[PDB]
Amino acid sequence: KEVEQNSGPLSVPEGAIASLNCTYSDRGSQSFFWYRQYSGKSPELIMFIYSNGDKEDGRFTAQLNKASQYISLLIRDSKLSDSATYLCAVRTNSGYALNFGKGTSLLVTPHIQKPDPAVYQLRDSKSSDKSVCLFTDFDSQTNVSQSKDSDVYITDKCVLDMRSMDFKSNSAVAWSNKSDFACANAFNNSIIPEDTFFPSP
Amino acid sequence: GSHSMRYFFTSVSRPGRGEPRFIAVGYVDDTQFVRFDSDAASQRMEPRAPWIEQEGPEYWDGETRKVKAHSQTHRVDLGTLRGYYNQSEAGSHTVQRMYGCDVGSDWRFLRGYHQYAYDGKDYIALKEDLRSWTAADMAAQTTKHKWEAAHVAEQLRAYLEGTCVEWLRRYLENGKETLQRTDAPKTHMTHHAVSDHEATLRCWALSFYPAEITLTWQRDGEDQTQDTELVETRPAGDGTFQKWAAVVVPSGQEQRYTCHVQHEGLPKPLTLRWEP
Amino acid sequence: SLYNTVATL
Amino acid sequence: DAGVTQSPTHLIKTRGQQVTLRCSPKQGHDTVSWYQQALGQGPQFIFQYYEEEERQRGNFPDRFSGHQFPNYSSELNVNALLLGDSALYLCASSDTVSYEQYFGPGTRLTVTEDLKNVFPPEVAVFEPSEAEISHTQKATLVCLATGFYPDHVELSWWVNGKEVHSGVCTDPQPLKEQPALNDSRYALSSRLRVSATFWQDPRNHFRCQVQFYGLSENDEWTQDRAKPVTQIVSAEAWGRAD
Amino acid sequence: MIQRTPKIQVYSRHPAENGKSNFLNCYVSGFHPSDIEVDLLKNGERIEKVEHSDLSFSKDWSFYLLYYTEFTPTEKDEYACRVNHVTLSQPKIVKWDRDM
Repeated sequence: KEVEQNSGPLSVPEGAIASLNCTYSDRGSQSFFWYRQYSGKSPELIMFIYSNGDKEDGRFTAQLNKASQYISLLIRDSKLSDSATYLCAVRTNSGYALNFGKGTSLLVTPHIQKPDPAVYQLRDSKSSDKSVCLFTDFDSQTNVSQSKDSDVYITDKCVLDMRSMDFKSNSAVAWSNKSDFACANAFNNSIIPEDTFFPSP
Repeated sequence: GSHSMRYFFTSVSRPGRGEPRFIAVGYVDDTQFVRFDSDAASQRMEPRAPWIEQEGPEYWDGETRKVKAHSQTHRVDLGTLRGYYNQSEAGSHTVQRMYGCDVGSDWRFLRGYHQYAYDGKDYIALKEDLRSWTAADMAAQTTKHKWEAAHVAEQLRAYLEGTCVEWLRRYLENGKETLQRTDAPKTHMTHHAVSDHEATLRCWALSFYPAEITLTWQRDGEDQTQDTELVETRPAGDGTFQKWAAVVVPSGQEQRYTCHVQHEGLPKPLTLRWEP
Repeated sequence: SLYNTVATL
Repeated sequence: DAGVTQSPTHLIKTRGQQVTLRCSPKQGHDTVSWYQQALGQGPQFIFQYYEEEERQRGNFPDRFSGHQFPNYSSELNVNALLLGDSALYLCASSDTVSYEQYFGPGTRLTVTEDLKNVFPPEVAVFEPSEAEISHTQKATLVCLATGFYPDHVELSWWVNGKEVHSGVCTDPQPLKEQPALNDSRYALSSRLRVSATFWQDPRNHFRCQVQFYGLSENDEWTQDRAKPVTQIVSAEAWGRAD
Repeated sequence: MIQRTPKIQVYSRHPAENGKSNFLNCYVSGFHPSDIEVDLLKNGERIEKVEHSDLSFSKDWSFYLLYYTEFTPTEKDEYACRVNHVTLSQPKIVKWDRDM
């Protein structure tokens, strides 16, 4: 509540300018920092700004305005590795402590060149019974609902980048144990593309 | 007219006998409003003006925190310089630090300053644009190099241009009765004969604020500079000031000599002759 | 008031 | 001559217990600040130490206390642990020239009603369908870590004994196995994708490994199942021919 | 180590009148280093209730202090200011003259 950010998510397509704001209220705020936090990790300082105005650094630009009490951060030419939580932070002239925002979260939506939406069935190394359903190669305009029956787990979407082939790919995973479950009948709470490929189990 | 906020710090090492004597004082114009002294029992920034007492314990925790950081800074600086100059722990050395703001007639930013000395001698300071450092010494330019990489100047410039002005403006409004007061010099003039054939005329200026004043002697139209004995302006103890200026003259020619008194708190400049 | 981030040598 | 360091990386405690986290600044830095970060939220300042004394306090309560030593390392002690003290406790180191603050990894504290609640993951690997390989000339393995508590796991993939990063993506966050419960157990998936031809060479060996952070040796264990200590749990496949 | 010797002035806050209460100031300035010893004397005996200002300094880095005391001037009493510093090879007395 001393320094304020919307949580997001904020979505930006790959290659396009991302923009994040942050506002603060103490007029004696003198020093400003942006930090970046990857899932599971600590914050990393990406830019400090000590003077009113604009500061460019590679792909990153901060804009500070103390009359109006905001700092913007723009990110040019967005990459998939920019997906992260961006934390805004101020040090006041009172002291040496940082006051941090809630953090705004950025997802960079990757672009699929040729969508080939499909649901495949995958079996266990060890036993037969254990079985999983992988919805893959769909395009970035598709959400994936969690189902509403506690026997049937469905992951959120996740994007992998094969850097050798230069290929990108969305995927979600679905599993239950219960007998009354198959890959045609997982992902039914989702809007699956009409053309999605369901090859025999 | 114009106004200033200046802070002054002095650390002085002691051979054994503990840690350095640290003394910090803050002014607005010619009026002290805070102090810290490391040998005082309080261990806190202390008010020294009526109008700063209006601030609460969060302002004071804050000054105490930051003035303690200034004293700790000077302690490691001392130790670092003793190394760069190749000097003993036996010795007793001094660092001094001065910084602040000026504003114009409207309370708007005019100038910022930041200067540091070791023993009595300039060590490193901000240039007037505030983006770069004068360092004449060989040790001083190693300090320059570390502070350029770490953006030390840019951070200072934010305080001096920004929050230093913001706070001077607060203290001026808060303290308006004492700090935007101008006090007229009560002037008088003495005459005791030095010799037969010659006499001292002494021109006095008492009970004035601020301390800026000009006292010159004229003879007919011309000015005595080679011949005037000034003294440095001095505090009365009550927060006003005193100065005099003196000239020796041929006896019987006192009517030829006039004392020109120029000060902010007088409608027009005064001129006194020696009334018989 | 008094600068926070005063730097060492 | 290294960066900021903290230990332990992970911790598990019951309500009312006490805890003492360690942190040491980057060589050349001598100020440490401690912050608390709840999930999805911003770091909250607890306090900062300089020259072995406490330089500034945040707005936390008495049961949070700290020390810094001669070598500049610091301890954060918390007692009367509360469930809501679960957090990333971060340490940040700073010099006194520039005053920029650089964060450590953190100590990740979970405070739970009871230790009986703690479980390691079961890990399984699923092998690509032949349908995906004929349709796209690509091969996706999925790894499933399941029924673990708490949500502090690292999941990596290893191909012929070397960790790999390209073709991986792991879920950002686990999911709850029954969401209704405060103490629910978790699941998490990761996919590794490789070319058909790479998967089809049967001399390539594929491992999904899950580092799980559990109980220390200090803690009590009555139960029949193996004490869920810190451990690695793995599953694997080899490639299969055309 | 740059050594500088002080400039002592001795004077009253208000114009001195015999029998009226006042303050006697001793103002030492222009000196370095800061270890200075300063006494106000009444007929060569040190005065006891002597206060002084916080140490501070001018543009050229040299120090100044104000030393002051409550007193009543009467013809017969002679007041003065005694100062020792490292630059002066013996303490230095400056007598209070009613018109300097």
